[PDB]
Amino acid sequence: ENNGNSVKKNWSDQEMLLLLEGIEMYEDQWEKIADHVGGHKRVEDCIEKFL
Amino acid sequence: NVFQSLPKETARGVDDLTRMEMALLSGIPEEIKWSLKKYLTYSNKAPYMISLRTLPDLLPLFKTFILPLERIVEGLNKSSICDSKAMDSLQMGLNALLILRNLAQDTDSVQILVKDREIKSFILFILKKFQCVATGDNKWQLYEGNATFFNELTHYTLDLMEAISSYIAPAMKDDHYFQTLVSILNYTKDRYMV
Amino acid sequence: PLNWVQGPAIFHMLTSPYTQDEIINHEMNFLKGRLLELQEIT
Amino acid sequence: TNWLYQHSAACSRFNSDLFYDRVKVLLVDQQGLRDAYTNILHIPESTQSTTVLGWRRSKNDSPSDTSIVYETVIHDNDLNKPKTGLSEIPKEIYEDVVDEDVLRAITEQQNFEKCNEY
Amino acid sequence: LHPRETLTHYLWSSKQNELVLQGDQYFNEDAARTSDIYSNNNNDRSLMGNISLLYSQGRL
Amino acid sequence: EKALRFLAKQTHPVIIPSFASWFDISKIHEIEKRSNPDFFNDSSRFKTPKAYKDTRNFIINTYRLSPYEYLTITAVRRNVAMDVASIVKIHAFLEKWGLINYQIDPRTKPSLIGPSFTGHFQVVLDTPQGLKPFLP
Amino acid sequence: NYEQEAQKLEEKALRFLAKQTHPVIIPSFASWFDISKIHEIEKRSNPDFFNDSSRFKTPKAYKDTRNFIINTYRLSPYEYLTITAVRRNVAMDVASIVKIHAFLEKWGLINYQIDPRTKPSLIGPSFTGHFQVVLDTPQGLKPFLPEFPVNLTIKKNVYDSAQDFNALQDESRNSRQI
Amino acid sequence: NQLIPQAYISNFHNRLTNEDDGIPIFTMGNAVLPDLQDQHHNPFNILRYPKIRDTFINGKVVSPYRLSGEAIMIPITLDIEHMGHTIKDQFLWNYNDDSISPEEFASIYCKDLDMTSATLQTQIANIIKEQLKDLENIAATEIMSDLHVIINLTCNLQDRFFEDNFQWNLNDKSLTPERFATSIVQDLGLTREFIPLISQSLHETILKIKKDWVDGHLIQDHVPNDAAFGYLSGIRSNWCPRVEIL
Repeated sequence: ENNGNSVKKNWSDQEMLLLLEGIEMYEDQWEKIADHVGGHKRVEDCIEKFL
Repeated sequence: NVFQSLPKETARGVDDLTRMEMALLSGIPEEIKWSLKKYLTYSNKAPYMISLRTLPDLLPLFKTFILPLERIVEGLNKSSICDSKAMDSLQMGLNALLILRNLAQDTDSVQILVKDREIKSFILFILKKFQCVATGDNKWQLYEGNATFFNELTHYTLDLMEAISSYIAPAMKDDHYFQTLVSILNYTKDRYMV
Repeated sequence: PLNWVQGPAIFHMLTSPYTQDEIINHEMNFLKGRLLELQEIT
Repeated sequence: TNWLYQHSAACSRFNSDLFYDRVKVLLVDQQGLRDAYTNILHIPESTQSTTVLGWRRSKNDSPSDTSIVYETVIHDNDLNKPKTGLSEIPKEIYEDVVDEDVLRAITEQQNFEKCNEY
Repeated sequence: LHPRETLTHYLWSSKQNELVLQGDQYFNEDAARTSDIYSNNNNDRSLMGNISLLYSQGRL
Repeated sequence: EKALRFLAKQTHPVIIPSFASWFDISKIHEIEKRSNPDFFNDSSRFKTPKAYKDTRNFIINTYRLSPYEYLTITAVRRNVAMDVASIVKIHAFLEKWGLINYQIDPRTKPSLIGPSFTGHFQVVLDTPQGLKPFLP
Repeated sequence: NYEQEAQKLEEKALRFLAKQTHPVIIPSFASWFDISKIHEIEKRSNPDFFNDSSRFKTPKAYKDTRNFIINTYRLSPYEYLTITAVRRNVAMDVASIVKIHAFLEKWGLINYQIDPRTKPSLIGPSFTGHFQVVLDTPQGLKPFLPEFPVNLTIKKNVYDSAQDFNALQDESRNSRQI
Repeated sequence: NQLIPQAYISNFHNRLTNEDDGIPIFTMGNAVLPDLQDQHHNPFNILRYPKIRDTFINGKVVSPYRLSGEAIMIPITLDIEHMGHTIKDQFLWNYNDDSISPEEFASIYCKDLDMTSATLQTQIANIIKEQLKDLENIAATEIMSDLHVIINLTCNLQDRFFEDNFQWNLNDKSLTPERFATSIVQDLGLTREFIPLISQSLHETILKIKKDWVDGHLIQDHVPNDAAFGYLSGIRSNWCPRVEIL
């Protein structure tokens, strides 16, 4: 999808899949992970969700 | 356009030295802990930055922590340190005493400490209580549970007395420093202290 | 009279032990890697 | 006769005239002003809640949450007794007072005024 | 001699030393390989709050 | 002799609080004698107590004619030929005991023009390692 | 009648609230200061107001000009407040108002040169809690009531994290979803 | 990112020379400022107000300037023409205090005007030294014996002349004239700039009257004119304040 999802800390399966795609892509560079999730999530929350 | 010509040197807030000097001057205790830790680090690693010759309004800022430690030494013969508010004052006093010990190996930060007629009263007080320990007199018998509070209290005072004694070079007849240290030398078993 | 000056390099090591014998090698490496970087400025 | 009533009625008309002057210009016409020296909208102090009382803590409903709820509130005690300050009077003055329940009413109003905190 | 301000000292210092001994229980093998540190432990608050700081220092 | 008519004709009725039950509209007594004693212990030729009587009667009756507006200091200064340094004393005295500005429309009281109040504003701290919020 | 007067007071109190658009940064050591009461650091740095030496220097006039300077600073934080702008509005002698301005600038309560874009953010105290400041009723917006301790939350506001508390974002990002 | 720095704008001299703002320092919805209106947490919204993009466009960057038993208040006037534009204002001075020199006040006051010409400072300080040294033992008096003089008083502020009449007792020291001018401007609803300007126009008159009690020692405590309601029983007040626009 392309639409803005619901209120944060829901983490639909699309966002989990794109996060894991980003981690397989870049191996670092959490700005380039957080935009690939969709850019409506911060670095400091993508790291708090991958841990 | 006006937000492009900012001076780069002041756009981090205040500098750290004025931060340390203002933090002690306030009354916030955790910020006092931070300021004393950073003063201790700068006193160990680069003492010339905190040379008393350069910054004259800094020695009363340490006297206001060291001078209320005399009441704690007076009350230290019993289990006085009960809550977690007097102990914090004890640790701040010992840490400021270490800072003035570390600044006293400079020969230009030393004459300001000697010309003060009140640090020597504290040195004489600590030495008189350690003479009361070393002789074994019944007045002010040391409570053992405070002993690690007192032991490193008396290693930081002798290192002041080892540094300022050259400026007490006229020795009198009935001196208290000489009498006290010649009483101490018979008692101790430390190689460093002897 | 003010002079906005860069401060000295203080060796704040990542892990902080307490015994001296676990420190001296790192501090020797810091003294070498500071005085060699500073010697070329003269 | 007809002196003192005329003077007091002129005083009351002058009072109400000053009120109708001061209420239109500040609050009704443009709702404030503008200081020329600093770009700050001046306003009458009566609509501004001069002091600030204590803080209040709570917890959110759902545990393991990270959200911050910062907000404000107003507060008063009974909102009908006025603040004619008797606390700015030393306690040695009103002890030759006529009655005892008058003394009780003065102490009641003063203990009401010293409950500015909650 | 004076029993009040030594029993208050005991009740303070025993509590403080219990907290100091219980300052190390979440650094085991199978207490860190599992997930009951990071998720849902806002009750603890100690770690997973440093991540706003540690990324800003470049350590990761 | 002159104020009987004036209290009779055009005065709105009396509202008085319970801690003002000691008040005497006829004469003065020890509370007003010990609060501001300058009208009694020969401060000047001007400050004789009969003028004090006349001014306190004029102020309280001027509030009787309009109980729902704040009686200001200037509006009584228009027709009271007395020191302003004593008009302020008597006016703050009578307002202080809750007599003549007690129950009024609260949007009538004059307030000094000034900036807004910033107490509910959010402050953030300049910690030496970050910008943590200021939440006590 | 009480519900309608309470709603009326809430409406005409939100009418006069001075809503915040700019964040205000104070240095961490100057967290002792509160708008309401006078702290002991101010009583030993400016003793001329509390000694009762002269008649023109009371603690009330000190507190009035102090709140004047700080309130005319925090409504326009980005602008450097000057002495001449204050001297034309407040009636004191020049030496004392220069002392008070230099005092308030010394602690960084006013005129604090910082660029917050080059510093990180933290989470110092706990996450959650209904932090509600308790103000007073502004006497002048009280009901007329010709003859009731009602407290009223004016402005609710939620914040997801401290990073949006520091920059005054109130989950309006659902509008601008990037 | 996206945060405004906390300082570095001092757009004050352009409002001194704006010619719309009625500042008498130099010569040569429907609200105006959003201090009651939220902007939904975009700072860009504050650029819709016409006096606020004036302070971002025409602003500059400033550097911060860095620094007894009874007070005696002396009013000081200042009237200097300098390169077409003039400087006309007034301020009190504490004679018993000496914590700031008039050279330092001249260096501060010239810095807000953005002149820094290094010779305005000397001229301002010499005028302040002159008006202080001329009045050293005329404001240190200890007046007794119940003068009770009448006072007419005027104030000039940009064709909005204030004028009033009252009876004054300059023997008691209970009523501060700054509190008096505060009580006036609270009632008439004027701007806050009339708070100093009346009291600074009163102390002078106090030392004008004090002057005649000391220099010529003319007592003339003879019938301060009243209206037979208060002090002198004629038959059993004077005027009221006003603001006239000429």
